[PDB]
Amino acid sequence: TEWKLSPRDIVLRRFGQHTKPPGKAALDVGSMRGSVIPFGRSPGEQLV
Amino acid sequence: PVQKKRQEQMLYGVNIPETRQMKFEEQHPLLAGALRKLEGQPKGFPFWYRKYPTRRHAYEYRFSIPVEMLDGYNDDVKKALSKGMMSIQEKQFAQEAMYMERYAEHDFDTTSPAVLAVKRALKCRVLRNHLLTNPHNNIIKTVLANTERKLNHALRRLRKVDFKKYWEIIRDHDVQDILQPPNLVTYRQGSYWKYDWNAGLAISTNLADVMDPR
Amino acid sequence: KASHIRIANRKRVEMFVAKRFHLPTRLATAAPDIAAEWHDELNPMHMYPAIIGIGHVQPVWWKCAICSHSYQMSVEKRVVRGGGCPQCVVNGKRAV
Amino acid sequence: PSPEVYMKLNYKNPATISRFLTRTGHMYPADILPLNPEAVVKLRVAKAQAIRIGLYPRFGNPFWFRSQKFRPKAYQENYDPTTYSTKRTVEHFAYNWVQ
Amino acid sequence: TEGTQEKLAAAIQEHVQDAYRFSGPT
Amino acid sequence: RLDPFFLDEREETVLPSELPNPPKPDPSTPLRERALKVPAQHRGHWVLRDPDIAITREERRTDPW
Amino acid sequence: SATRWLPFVSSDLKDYLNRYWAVMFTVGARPIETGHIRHYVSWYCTRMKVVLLDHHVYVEPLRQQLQEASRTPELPLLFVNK
Amino acid sequence: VFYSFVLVMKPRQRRFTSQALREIGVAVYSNGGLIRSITNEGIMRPYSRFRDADNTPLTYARYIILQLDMGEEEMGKVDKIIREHQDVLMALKLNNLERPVGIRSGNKELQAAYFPLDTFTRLEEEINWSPQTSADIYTQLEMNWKEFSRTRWSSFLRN
Amino acid sequence: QGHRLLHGKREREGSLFAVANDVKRDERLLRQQLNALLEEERMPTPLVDLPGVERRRDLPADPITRLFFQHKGDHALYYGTYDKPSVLYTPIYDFCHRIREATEQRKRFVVVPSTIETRGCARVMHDHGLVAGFRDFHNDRAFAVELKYFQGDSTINVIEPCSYDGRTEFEWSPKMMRRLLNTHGIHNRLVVYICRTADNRIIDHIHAVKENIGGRGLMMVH
Amino acid sequence: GSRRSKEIYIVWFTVDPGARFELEPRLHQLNHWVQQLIIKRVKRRPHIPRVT
Amino acid sequence: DPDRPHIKHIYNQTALARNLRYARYGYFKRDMHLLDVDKLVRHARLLPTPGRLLTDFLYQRVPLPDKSCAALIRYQRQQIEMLEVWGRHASFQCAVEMFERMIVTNIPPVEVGVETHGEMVLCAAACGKWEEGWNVYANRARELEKESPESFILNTFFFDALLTLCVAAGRVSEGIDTLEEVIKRNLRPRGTMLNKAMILYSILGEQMSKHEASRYLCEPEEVEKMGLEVWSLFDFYQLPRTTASIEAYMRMCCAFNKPTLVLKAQGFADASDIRLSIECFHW
RNA sequence: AAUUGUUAAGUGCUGAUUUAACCAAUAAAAAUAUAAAUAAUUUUUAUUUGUUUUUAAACACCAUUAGGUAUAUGCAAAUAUAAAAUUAUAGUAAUUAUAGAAAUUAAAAAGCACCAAUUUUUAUAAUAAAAAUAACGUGCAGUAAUUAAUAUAUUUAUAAAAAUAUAUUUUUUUUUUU
Ligand SMILES: [Zn+2]
Repeated sequence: TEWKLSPRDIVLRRFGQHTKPPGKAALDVGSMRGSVIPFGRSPGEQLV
Repeated sequence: PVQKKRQEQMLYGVNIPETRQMKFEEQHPLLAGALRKLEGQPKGFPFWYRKYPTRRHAYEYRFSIPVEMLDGYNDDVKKALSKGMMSIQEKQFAQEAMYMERYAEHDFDTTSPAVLAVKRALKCRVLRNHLLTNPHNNIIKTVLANTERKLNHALRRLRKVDFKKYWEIIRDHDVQDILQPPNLVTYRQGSYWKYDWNAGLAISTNLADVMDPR
Repeated sequence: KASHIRIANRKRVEMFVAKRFHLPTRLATAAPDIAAEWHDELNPMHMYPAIIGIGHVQPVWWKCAICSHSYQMSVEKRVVRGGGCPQCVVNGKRAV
Repeated sequence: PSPEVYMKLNYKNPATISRFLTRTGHMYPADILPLNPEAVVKLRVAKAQAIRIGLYPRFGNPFWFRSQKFRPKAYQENYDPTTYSTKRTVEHFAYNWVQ
Repeated sequence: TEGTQEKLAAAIQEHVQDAYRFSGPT
Repeated sequence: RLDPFFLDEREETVLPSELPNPPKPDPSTPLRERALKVPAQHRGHWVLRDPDIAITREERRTDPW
Repeated sequence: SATRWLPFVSSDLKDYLNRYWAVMFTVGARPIETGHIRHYVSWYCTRMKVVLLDHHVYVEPLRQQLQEASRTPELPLLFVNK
Repeated sequence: VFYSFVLVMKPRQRRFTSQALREIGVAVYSNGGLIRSITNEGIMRPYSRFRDADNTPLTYARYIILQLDMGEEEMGKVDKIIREHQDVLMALKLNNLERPVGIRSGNKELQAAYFPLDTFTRLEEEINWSPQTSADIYTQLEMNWKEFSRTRWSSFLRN
Repeated sequence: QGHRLLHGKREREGSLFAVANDVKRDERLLRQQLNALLEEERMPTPLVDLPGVERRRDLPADPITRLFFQHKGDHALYYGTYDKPSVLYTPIYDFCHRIREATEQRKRFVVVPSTIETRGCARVMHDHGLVAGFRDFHNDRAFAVELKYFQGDSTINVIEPCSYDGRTEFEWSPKMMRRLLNTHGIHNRLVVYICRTADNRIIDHIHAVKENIGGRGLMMVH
Repeated sequence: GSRRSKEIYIVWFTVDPGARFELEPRLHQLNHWVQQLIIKRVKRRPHIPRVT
Repeated sequence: DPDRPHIKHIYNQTALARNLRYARYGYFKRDMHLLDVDKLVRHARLLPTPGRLLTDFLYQRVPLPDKSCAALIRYQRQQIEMLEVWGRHASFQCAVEMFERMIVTNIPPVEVGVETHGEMVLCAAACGKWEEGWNVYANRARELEKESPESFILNTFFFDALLTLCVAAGRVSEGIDTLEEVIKRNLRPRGTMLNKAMILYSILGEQMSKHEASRYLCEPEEVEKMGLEVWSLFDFYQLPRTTASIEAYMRMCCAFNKPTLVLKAQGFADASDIRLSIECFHW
């Protein structure tokens, strides 16, 4: 029929095209300040 | 429900069970059932049923009614079921079925990459046409931003798994730069072409049919 | 949301563009002497000077007031550009 | 549901709209008048469509006393539930003077 | 093409205010 | 002179409290001094739109109607 | 939470007894006898479901079934533990 | 029915209302549409007095039911013609005819379980029932009522 | 003649995609019912409710276990009644979390999602006596763990995955396995540490030291 | 009202006293409605009062 | 400048120098007296309805020239282009309402010139309204030209809009008359004007072929004499050949049943530089 | 269950009644779950503030009876929803009754002047040694048995204060209960 899509309006995000960011999915190395051990530091912790 | 709506769009009698009574008919018998029982013109068995296994095969008339079903009715019933009386959803399904006639593998096929790419592109066209007349709809902005990324994914896998249909879709609809890297800094490090390795598409093109691999 | 008003209780327009454009540029309010020459028979019944603006570019029927003559002229040509009866201008040059 | 109520929950039935509204024409609370969930959607559009063309007033209820089943008698001021189980089948065989 | 001189005046005034930021308080 | 519609109704509605022929004052008669010009939609009754029973600004702070 | 809120209604007396602990079926024309049972039940901190038979959609089924459980045609009627 | 309108019109002379309905039908037919039905309901006294273009409260009004099958852009054209008419005081657009009310906003599982041909093929009087309409009237049409109703007045003629 | 390339595990397993436009729709129930429609009662013989293997070479080498399996050609697929449970990061993480939350509530069966490294950890826990049994173990999607209780409290006390955050995995050397066998200066056959070898065999920390191997550590349980 | 608006006392009477017992119980069915009217319509409320 | 930038990659996605949010409409609402509405329609984000754009322009009281009215009706026309075929009437009603607002406002200073009438004719061509574009707007532009010369002169854009309307409406003789009026006005036409003229001659040749298969000028042998000379007008002024020119010429020669001219044009396309445009292989 | 509707709907701004609102657009749709960031650099539904002048009739507010001010629609800018990372605080005295508050009360309410981490100014054919200012938190601001609190924004020198515009919370059981 017709496709009147323009990729300039898609890339430059005309009409306010909003992509929701993921929830705390950054996963960078500089912010981590803890030593990673297998099973964690305290593996089996029981709340009494 | 969002899958049952598309199932009602595609298949003919998925709503009707073996007991021949709908979920809306069993609770509202006076509104769904027929009010008059006329002894007149029984149509009999459809011998033309092989031409229409799915509702994408008959988009000439309303409600996916074939041409053979309207034989003895007058011109007013045929005009009321014509192309001019179709709804927006019926016209968009006719536009979907126009490409489903062209790019499907079999008659009950809806998940081919050439079919899924043109479905995502028609959806992006519908959402852009809604955002043109009503730019203050904030949900349609997010739905368009997600549908354009899904269209990019579908076209980027269609480029690798079937290049001829992808090139035909690119040439026919005047969208040549629909697969472009957004940012130079990410393109400079090969992250735009890492999509082909990370999605499992690096060895997809047959080398004997394109170039000479010697 | 948006609020609306109905011009002559029929024409739903938005309230902001009505106070700027739609209300003061109607035919029956801004040009009452021109709207008095409106033809009531040959014009459609859903078209009347209470809702038709000044710059209606499509030609409508006009019943002349000096002579008994009906003619077709545009509403913007009658008000903005300046229009009259074709029989009156052919009688004006005939007399003087 | 009954076959006659959802077919008549429209703009052209002023009594069926009024039998689910209060005396001033507004809505009852949900604990007093529980309804089918589609019946409220039918009622709220039927009242607005009947008000819009003038088949129903914007304020009031012109069929309210037609809808109340528990009616007090003419010589009583309140309704008493003990009159429901009267079941008077003319056991003393009263003949009217016009008969 | 006619409204570029006032835009240039606004841009040079903005650059002058950015240079005024060297002065600090008052 | 303009705006007759702004102080009047879109469609003439008759309340059940004023039946029949609801008592409407003449619009040529002015209201009281320092009175409130309320539209014909948000009025409780047409007797409250009488010029002697037109509520003023200092009566608005004490009485609702 | 997982389901949208909906008012409970039933044409049978047995569904009211199996759902609530204390059910009372009143009329709007009898406010004194209703409010006395409201004072007694709330004094013992018991959850109670009051069903006003005025403006109900199943008045004639419920007025028949209340005549079978209680032989007197007097409202309100208290129903605790079926 | 595809579209229905309840035209509230000013009680003018017969020629003016006839010309108004004729222009409405001409605007329907010229845009490639079909008139299913048009019925006059007489002059009734509404609960609200509508105002005309010259702000006169009208005590009486004429109601006309108009059932049409038109395309949606052409239906928008005809609706803009009808709503700007000088005699039409008010007109609601019945757009809930193919799908019944309460399916879209009601139960989500009962959304694609309806049949649009059940409601599209019947008239507007069979969707929105009048108070005089009932199911026994519909069952009387198929029961050969002519041979049965000939004895209904055999007891009242002697009294 | 050019043929279309099969891309993904859904096209390579030959999915029908009966639901319109949805590629991620579950398919096992409809395919199981169509495969039950495919079989017929041959008269001069049908299949049993025991699990089946698609090839005769896929029968188990144990003669007692081979009594519980039979050879079905294409009806050996789509076996099972339980589906994939939902509502984490890793199937080992979910497998530890569901057992830990169901041993506190004193339940009899826990429906855990069946992967390759999950049912092997379950088999190792069943060997050491931490699990009383299983239900629907041949299901490749989810299986039920029948828990073990003794005198009121649960047998499984602490069950923790190796990826404690759910993201970072670890590769254990045989030196790590010898550390896990002799931890805190004692000989540890009490706390069971389970790993997965390069040969895709799920092996506890004792048999890993016995043949001097390591692996990717999955979880601990005692 | 009290000095910190912990309780409110609305004082009422009837024209005919014999109708008072017709207006006595129903008016006591409006205490939560009066409390919701105070929560909705009235701002700067020192306490949400008990209606008497 | 968004059309002639002195830097590559105008926008960026950095953390601190991020500037995509500052390119939207509203930051250019600070200076609407100095604003260029052509670049505003082309280069801006989150633009409103062009009726609301005209409301904001007339609300700020800025003296709109013909270029501003042309840009606003060009924005409305692009909205007409992007929509579906069955939803073109309401946007054209928006276009005629914006044109009425541009006529009758008269304070701030707003004048309708030949480019605004050409944009309205292009709007009617996109909607497919022959009786609204030709009879109303083209006649009004011709009346405004013959009423006040030396300030309202029909340029090539207005006649290109008229030829687009004659192509989209199927009217053949009116397009040839407008091209003859272009020629008689001693001004050179555009290449797209000759492409539209060759398309109209192709339509006329196909209609003559259908009329002779079924059984102005009933002599077809002269029509090629009027057709191929349109190809001669490309080498007349300067008029370099483009892709759509080759498409329209091959369509016109296929409508005239002359395959040797098509085989000559497919070699002439490979001569200088013409992309060979797979519909050219269809012809 | 929500958002938007001008060219589509309802519309006196649907929330006065009412846990339920016609129609139109929007619920799912690449590989991979182990894969070592497979993702984007966008928007504002809420609050103020601007944008125009017989160009809101009204309603409300500050000068006291009359002026202006805004307020709702059309656009627009700023701020904000939402945890975590980073730094510091451990204890405060309150609550009312159609007056035995002769009662119950640590479940942490907080860190214009005063106190020298610092900062400001200058030399016109001569080119740095003179002056001033600490950083931060209180600050007598009360009572009438006075006085709901918290958060954001704006205006007034009672500024440690007071006023205006919204939102949220506080009810002690005789109203509601999927
Ligand atoms: Zn004349």
